[PDB]
Amino acid sequence: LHPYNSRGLFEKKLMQDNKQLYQIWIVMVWLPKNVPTSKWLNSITSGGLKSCDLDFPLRENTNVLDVKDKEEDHIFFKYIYELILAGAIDEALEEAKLSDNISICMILCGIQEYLNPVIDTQIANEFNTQQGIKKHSLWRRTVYSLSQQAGLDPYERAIYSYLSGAIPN
Amino acid sequence: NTTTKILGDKILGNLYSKVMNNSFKLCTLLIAIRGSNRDLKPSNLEKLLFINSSKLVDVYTYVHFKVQIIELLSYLVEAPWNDDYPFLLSFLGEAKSMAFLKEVLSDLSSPVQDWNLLRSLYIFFTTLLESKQDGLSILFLTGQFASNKKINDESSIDKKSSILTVLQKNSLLLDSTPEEVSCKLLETITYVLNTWTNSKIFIK
Repeated sequence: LHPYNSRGLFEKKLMQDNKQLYQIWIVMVWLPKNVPTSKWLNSITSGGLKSCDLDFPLRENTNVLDVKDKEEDHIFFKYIYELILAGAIDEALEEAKLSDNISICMILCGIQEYLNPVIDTQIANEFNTQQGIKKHSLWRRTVYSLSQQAGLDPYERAIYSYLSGAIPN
Repeated sequence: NTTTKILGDKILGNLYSKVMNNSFKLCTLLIAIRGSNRDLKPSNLEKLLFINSSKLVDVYTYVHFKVQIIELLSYLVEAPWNDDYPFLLSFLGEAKSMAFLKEVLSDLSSPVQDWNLLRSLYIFFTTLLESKQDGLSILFLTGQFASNKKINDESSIDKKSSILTVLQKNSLLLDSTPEEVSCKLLETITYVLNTWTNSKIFIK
């Protein structure tokens, strides 16, 4: 427990050694589509595309790829906002993955703190491999820049508010 | 859930299911034999149990498969499961769900209006009418599902310990198709209507 830890055992001890914060966490947490995936065909042909990624969307217009998955960044994110107060984020991961996103779904694996048999000793036994981010605080302040990003329309970011603690957007 | 579930490939479905579909019949062979009790068993009792296998479900939005879902639960109950019920239903995969499982007691005929000759009729009884106790017998044939609980008082109100309030259902699972699974319980149920005093609260 004690002697030297990652960030994973800190968070456990926090919740251990108070019980009004632990209840506060439990309150907020307590209260289907078929998508074939793929992109990047139709984009190069009309104009430019030039590099494949949903970071092309962020260098300029968000009309540059297929626009029936521009649909999905509104709509399946709306499903995700019902989900996060029904609890979890790995639930929301499984729906992000049907949203035709597959590198913007890495942000929901980002929310994990470092759980490791190299730096935890009671989380070294329900895992035998590295999990999460050990730069989880630079992750938190960088997913918080998106909560204010003004290129990001509100139907993406409102969960990026919430991933770093929720401004009411 | 459904990702890439298409009216192109419905060919992948005879792959994705049919892997664990072998595992099914390797088990439920052991009970089906009826006349020559117990067979080869891998260990597989411990395996394939609980919330698990079921996750294949949602093809109820698109077909890769659409009848291979129905199998699991009907198969995955075994003879030692006349004492306890592992949790092969209670929670299931994203979105949609098996619910054509009591339309194996009847026809599957409720969507179409014609009977499509649904296979499972057999293997459904292989483990319904040959495996006792709250589980598949509080869900089908009287009850409402939340197993190993049924007290009509008639027996202790303590959390099962004296067992005559639940036998009343399992007595209608004692049929001749059962071999030895039935053949001690047939002596347990004699009590319920036994004239000495027993039929004074036991005729529920």
